[PDB]
Order: sequence, then structure tokens, then C-alpha cells
Amino acid sequence: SMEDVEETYIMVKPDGIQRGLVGEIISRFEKKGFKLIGLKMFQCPKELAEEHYKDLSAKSFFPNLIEYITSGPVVCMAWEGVGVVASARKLIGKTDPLQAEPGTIRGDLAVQTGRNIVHGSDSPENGKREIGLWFKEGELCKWDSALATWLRE
Amino acid sequence: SMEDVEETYIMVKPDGIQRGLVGEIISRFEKKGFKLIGLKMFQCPKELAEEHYKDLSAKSFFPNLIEYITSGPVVCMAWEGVGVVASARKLIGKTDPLQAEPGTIRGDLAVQTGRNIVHGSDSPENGKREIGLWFKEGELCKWDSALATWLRE
Amino acid sequence: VEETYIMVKPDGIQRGLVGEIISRFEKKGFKLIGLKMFQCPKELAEEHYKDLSAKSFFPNLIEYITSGPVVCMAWEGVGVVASARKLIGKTDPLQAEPGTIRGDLAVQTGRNIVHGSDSPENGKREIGLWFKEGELCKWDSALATWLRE
Amino acid sequence: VEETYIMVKPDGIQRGLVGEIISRFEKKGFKLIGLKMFQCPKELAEEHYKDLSAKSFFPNLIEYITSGPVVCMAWEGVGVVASARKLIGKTDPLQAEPGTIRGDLAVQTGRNIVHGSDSPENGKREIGLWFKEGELCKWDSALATWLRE
Amino acid sequence: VEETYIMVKPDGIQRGLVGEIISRFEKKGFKLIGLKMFQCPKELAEEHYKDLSAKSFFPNLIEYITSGPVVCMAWEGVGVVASARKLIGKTDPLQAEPGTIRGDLAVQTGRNIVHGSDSPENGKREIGLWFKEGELCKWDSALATWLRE
Amino acid sequence: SMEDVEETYIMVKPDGIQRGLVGEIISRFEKKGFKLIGLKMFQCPKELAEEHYKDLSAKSFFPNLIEYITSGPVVCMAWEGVGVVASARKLIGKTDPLQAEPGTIRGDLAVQTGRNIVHGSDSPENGKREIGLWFKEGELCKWDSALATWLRE
Ligand SMILES: Nc1nc2c(ncn2[C@H]2C[C@H](O)[C@@H](COP(=O)(O)OP(=O)(O)OP(=O)(O)O)O2)c(=O)[nH]1
Ligand SMILES: Nc1nc2c(ncn2[C@H]2C[C@H](O)[C@@H](COP(=O)(O)OP(=O)(O)O)O2)c(=O)[nH]1
Repeated sequence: SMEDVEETYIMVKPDGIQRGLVGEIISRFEKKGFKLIGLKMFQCPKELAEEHYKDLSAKSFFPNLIEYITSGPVVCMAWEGVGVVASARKLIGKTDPLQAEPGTIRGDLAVQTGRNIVHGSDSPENGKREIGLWFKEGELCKWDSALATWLRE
Repeated sequence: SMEDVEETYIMVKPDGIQRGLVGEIISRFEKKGFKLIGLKMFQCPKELAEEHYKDLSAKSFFPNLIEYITSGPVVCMAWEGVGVVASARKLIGKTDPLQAEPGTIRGDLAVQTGRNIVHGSDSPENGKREIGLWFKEGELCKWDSALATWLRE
Repeated sequence: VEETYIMVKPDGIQRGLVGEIISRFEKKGFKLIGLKMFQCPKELAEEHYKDLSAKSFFPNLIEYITSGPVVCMAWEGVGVVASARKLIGKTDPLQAEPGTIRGDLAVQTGRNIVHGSDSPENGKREIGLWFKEGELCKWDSALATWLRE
Repeated sequence: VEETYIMVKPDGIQRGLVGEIISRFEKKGFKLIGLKMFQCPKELAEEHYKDLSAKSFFPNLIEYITSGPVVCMAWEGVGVVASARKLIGKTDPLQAEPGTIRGDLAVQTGRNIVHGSDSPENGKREIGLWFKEGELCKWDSALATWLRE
Repeated sequence: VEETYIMVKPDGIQRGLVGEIISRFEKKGFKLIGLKMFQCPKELAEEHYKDLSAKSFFPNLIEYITSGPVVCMAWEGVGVVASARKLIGKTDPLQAEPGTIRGDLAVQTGRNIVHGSDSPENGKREIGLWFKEGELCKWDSALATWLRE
Repeated sequence: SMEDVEETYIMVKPDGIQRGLVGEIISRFEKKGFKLIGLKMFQCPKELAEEHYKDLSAKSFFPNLIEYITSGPVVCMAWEGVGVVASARKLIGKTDPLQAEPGTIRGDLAVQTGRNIVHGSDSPENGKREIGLWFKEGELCKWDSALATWLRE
């Protein structure tokens, strides 16, 4: 089968780190069958995070948002796969954890919106933008999976 | 508008114990991020069980509910958190396990309405009712969660 | 009592999800009455996919389920047929909801790791097709009363 | 039948390990007969640790054991005391072996998340010190015939 | 390549441990080449436990092994026989260390949920006794290069 | 509590990645209670892998080793904690996954020495060394665990 493998940026937030969910979140996607090509614990500089949420820079929560997202280290992840962006969004769950369906990362492991543990790109366009914003040039590591023949047709 | 801290009475029904599921159910709620302020293996006295199911006292099966809930030990739990009530019902799943969705407790662990493992208050008003009903005035334990600031803003 | 047929496909084995899938049905509360690693011969696979014989993918499908061993299973319980389907998830893993088998453990339709009868009729058919006279095992669950009224 | 006293300490609750610890003993096969989240008043704690009153760490200990609610437990089964001591692991989480509770989930003796009666006589003493009578519950385990002969 | 016979005793099935026990061997890295739920006949139960024939617990043993269906398994991998022994843990569940199957999920010797050949030749001998000719399925793991050099 | 906190270098070898065990491994230490201060997927250059295994350079397996450790990305890690070095090694198991006791990382998830899915510093000094060899000045993230007070005195 031929079908482009998109990339999506997935980020475990400060709270996710504090609660020790870094291993758990990663394990969810590893079991799903997606490839990890970019990974790193990272203390996000204020500028980068402000660039990341550039679109929300006018909002009244923006200050508080940047404050939190930089208040502690986060984990930067880049996942490759076919239809992985939307898939990631599904596995993550609704923005509001209380409304997230059990089985999803937020519905299983979080309770409040302002602390929803993780971020998934909302589109392949943003997946590219974010992976290029949070990751330096040669940080990504591409590799052929040994299970490639058993993950995809 | 911001919602107040809430309390709910979650109960592991007789079958939950027989199948050694007390631990996993407590875990699902500990993992979600709520705070356990009430817990005890309890032998529900007939009078207490009667008050618990008072809204069904007119039902022809009312006897079964009382009889059954008194047939063996149960685990009483009192959980706290903003929106914990509506959330607990969500992690628990539809009454008929066969219909509860994969990911919910009943959805992943049960097969018949009658032996649907756990119970959670159906409303914030009923949560306070059941907690005060099942727990003796000194059985509730209040404490400050060290992860409070990472669970909610 | 209702019985359904559930099978882990070659990719489920390769990826080592046999124990996982089984555990999920055990925990749910259904009784396992049939189990066996089996290398499916072409003709039997074709028989299994009888109705898709005119389809375009048919051959690929036949290769896929014979490209490695499978693990046949016979599960019993009231309404197990539909429940099993719900636990397996949508045919397309990307579409199946998190919490289901394909929703958590697969990424593509052509390799969606598991199978479940879609009807009580096919349940008997498929079980009667993959299991031989006597390979099934009956037993009384000690937790029977704590699983059903 | 033999019963032992197991208690999840304050750090255990603070770290959301109650469910996990209970599950281990459940999955092991012993029967739970007593359970409760309890706020240990200083005197009960000092009586439990009666023998250490003279030691310099006494103050710290009492503060710690009462710094938050604990979860009291009572389990039943032949050899449950020693086994529970084995499942829990050496006093020092760093020396505790991988597979044991403290070994898998803790990092320091002063925060070694759980307790377990070190002998059957102590099991009775502690269950009697931490529980009130009506608190223990007796019941018949459906799976007994499959747990023992 | 060395093979060993692993089997889930009847107490394992009644307690829903089939999937969990297989997973321990899938996660370890070993290859499943034999599997089937089987109702063990008294005669076959006797040949297997020939060495314990003159033991006083023998009779109870034979009735136990025949008390319900069991799950027969064959795993491949160099050193598997010895590795399975460890994963299984000491005969008396109460003495098997945490981390092992008997140490985490059993409480008495007469209901130790699992079996494993104690040597390579007993593995060969046991697979020939529990599995018929083609019930074994030969296949190669796509992860071969990452499990052994 | 005046106890000295050391750091240890823990790395997920190429096979760990191939086998989707990155998460599981991370969760073992996360749940143990140690702190993650360094983490990154990385494709190791022969030169770096040799200066890392210089003490085995004369061995007959060295050549293969070097190629194995560089045959694909690995996941570098820096863990902090009192006695984390010795603990981490205990948590990993014997060099031979067939000997490693069940419950340890290698005894639970591997079947052969040359593919023992993970590495951990064998001493506090090699701890400092390896972290310095694999992590650049500034890749390590310092932070305060909200549970620090419940993990230690
Ligand atoms: N009912 C009963 N069974 C016993 C007693 N001692 C031993 N057995 C059973 C369970 C033991 O695993 C078996 C003797 O087993 P072996 O030491 O020959 O081998 P093994 O360690 O592989 O365990 P297995 O065949 O899996 O049950 O017979 C006893 O006192 N009472
Ligand atoms: N490919 C290959 N690698 C080997 C062989 N023997 C040892 N090694 C490698 C992997 C071992 O982890 C490493 C030696 O490690 P060690 O100093 O005994 O301690 P450890 O940090 O591995 O626990 O050398 C071997 O026989 N073949």
C-alpha cells in the first residue's frame, strides 16, 4: 500500500511531567503502532512558546498560558505515521478532560482543561510547523521499523 | 463560570469484591486525578441499604436490590473534585455493561446489568446524600493533594 | 448460550498481542471455550471469507491471514457476539475509538490485528469452520453468579 | 485462619498508589477482610511505634505517619503475613528487589509507602490496634477452591 | 532451537490468567509456536507426572489437572526452558519471589496456576506428549534481529 | 534530609525502540520515584559509541557492539535521585536477560545479552561521565518535583 506518512508534534506538558505520565503517554502511541522520530525533555523558552501559541497572543489568558507552559520542563515528541495527526487527536481526547472519553489520554488521566497533560497537532499543516518550531534541524531520527510489514499493508 | 469542588459516592458492589477488582477501580479514579477522601470495606446493614435505594422502593425489584446489596461486603468510597460526579458516571459507563463503551469500567470489566460492578452517585445532590449516608461522621478524611496545582489551574 | 468466534491475525501474533487480546476478553467476563494457534490453509481461509470472493482485495486477504499463524478462539456468554465487536473497534483502527482493541493497538485496516463474528449466525458458522470435533472445551465458571444474576 | 495488617502510608496516598497496592494483594490471591482510609490520631501512631519513643527519629516518624490520611488493611490466608512481607519488600526501597512494592514504587526508607505486620502475632496486635471490631468483614470467596486445596 | 512446554493449570483458567500469563512470555521476547485449550485426560495427566506417582498428593494432583480445561503451550527460543522456570517462580507460590508468575498470582502449592518443563529434554518430551504432530506452527518473528544477534 | 543526590545515565538501546519499549522503560523509573532531568531520542555516531565503550574496545564483541548501538536511534536519559545509580542498575537486571531476575527490566523484557534493551551507569563517576558524554551543556532540565516531599525527607 502507498500512502504518505505524516508527522505530528505531540507534547507532554508541565503537569504531565510532574505527575509522571511521560512513560505512559509514549507507551500509548508505541502500542498504537506509530513511529517515534523526535523526542526530548525541554525547558521551553518564553519566546518559542509565544511563537507556538502565536494565534492566541491577543487573548487574555495568553499571559497565564505562556507562564504555565514554561513553568516547568515539557517533553517534545514527533510521531510519524499514516493518518497519525488525526489519530493522535483521537487518542488524546477532548480539550476538556471531564468531557474526554474514557480510554483517551485526557479522559483517563486528567480532570481540568488548563491542565490537560498533552498536546497533539490539530492538522498535518500544524504538525509540520510545530515539529519545525520545537525541534532543531538534525534532532529528528528516522528509522525503518522491523514491524513495517505488520503495521501497514 | 467556575464550578465548585464536588463530592461523589462511588461504591464497589459485592461482585466487584468477589472478582478482586477493588484495587483497579480505585486506581482508575486515582489515575484520573481525583482525590479519595473516603474508603472502607463495609457490610451494609439492611436499614442503610433501604435508604440508599429509597427512590426505587416502589419498584417490584426493590427487594432484590436490598437483598443483593446486603448479600455480601462492599467497598464504600467518597471522591472529591470539580465535576467529579458527572465524570465518575462517565468512567463507569452505561448501566448495561454490554452497552457500556470500551474504556469505561463496566465497558471493559462487566457483562450483565445485574452484576455491573460499581455504583456512582447520579447527581451532585445525591453524592452528598450517599456519602453522609454510608460514612459515619468521622470516616471522611480531608487532605491537601501535593499535586493540586498540576491537576487544575 | 451464545458463542462467538474471535481470531488474532498474523500481525497480531508478530506484534505479540495474543495475550493482550485474550486478557481483554477474560477481564470483560466472557468464558473462553476454544483456543488454538493455527496455520490457516488457503482453501479454509477462502471458505471463511466466502462472501468476499468476488471482491478485489480477496487474494491479498487470503495471503494476509495465511502469511503467518493465527490464534483461533471461541468465547461464550450472553450477547458476547455484539459485545466482542464493540471491544474490537471499527474496521479501520484509525477510526476505532480509544479503549477498543483496534483503537489502541492498530493503525491500518489491512492490518487490524483481530477478528470477531459480526452476527450470531456467523458465530456458529465460523466456530464450526475453524474448530474440529471436540477441540472446544466446556467448563463451569466459579464466578458465574458474580457475572450474571 | 491467618491475617495480617497492611497499611498504605501517607506518601502512598499522596502518590495515588492505593489502588495499585490493593490490586497486588488481590491479584496475589489473599482475601481482603478490612479496609479504610483513616486519619491516625497521634496517640494511636505513638502506640503503634511505642517501642521507638526513645529514638531520635520518633518526632519525625509520628509527624509522617499522621501527616496525611493512611489506608488501613487486613488480609486473610495461610502464610499471608510472610508473603505480604515478601510482596512489600525490604524496608529500604533502594535495596528492595524489583517486583516488590517498595522496590518498584519507592525510593527512600522514610517514604517507603507501605507497612506489613512482620509476624503473625504482630498481625493480630496491629489489626487490633488500627481497626475497631465491626470494621472487619467476613465473606465467602467464590474462588477459594481455585486458590487453595 | 530449544523449546519448552508451558501450561496454564485449571486454576489459571477459572481466574482469567490465560492472557496475562501468555503476555509475560510475549513481552519477554519468546516465540509462541504451540497453543490450544485442552481438556486433559486422566491417563495423560498421569504420564506427565510420572515422577510424583508414589507421592501421597498424586491422586489429588491428577484430579486437579483434570478438574477443568488447561491451556497447553510451546515456546521457542534459546535458553527458553530455563528462562520460563524463573518467570514461573518456585513451586510454592508463597516462596516464589515477586516478579514471577507464582510469586505475583498464586498462594498455595496445589494451585500454582502454571507449569514449565524443568529441562530442555523434558521440554521436548512434554511437547511430544501434549501436542500432536502439526499442532505446532513454525514462523519467524520480524523482530528476530533485535532479540538476538 | 542531608543525602547526596547523584545522577545516572540511562539509555534505551536501538532494540528497545524497535520493540516499542521506550515508554514502558521510562515508566519504571517514573513510578520508582526518580526524577527525569535529561531525555532525548538520538542517533549515536560510531565515534561517540566507542568513547562510551572504550573499556571494551579490546573485546571480540566490541565491533558488533559498536554497530549494534548505532544501528538505529536510542533514547538517552539522565535520572537524578539519592542512590539512583545503584538502584537503576538493580532495576535493570543482570547483563544477561536470561539470568536477570523477573521484575527487573532485562529479566522481564529481553532474552539475550547482545540485545539487552537498556544501559545504566555502573558507578556514580561513570554516571557523571556518560551523562556528560551523551548530553550537551544545557540539555539537562532542572525542576522541582511537587512530590519531592513525599518521595524523600
Ligand atoms: N497437591 C500438591 N501438589 C504438589 C505438592 N508438591 C508438589 N506438588 C505439585 C505441584 C508441583 O509443581 C509438582 C511437582 O513439580 P516439580 O517440582 O516436578 O516441577 P515444576 O516445578 O515444574 O511445577 P508444575 O509441573 O508446573 O506443577 O506437583 C504437594 O504437597 N501437594
Ligand atoms: N554483542 C555483544 N555484546 C556484549 C557481549 N557481552 C557483553 N556485551 C556488552 C553488553 C553488556 O551490557 C556490556 C558489558 O556491561 P557490564 O560492564 O557487564 O555491565 P552492564 O552496564 O551491561 O550491566 O558489554 C556479547 O557477547 N555480545
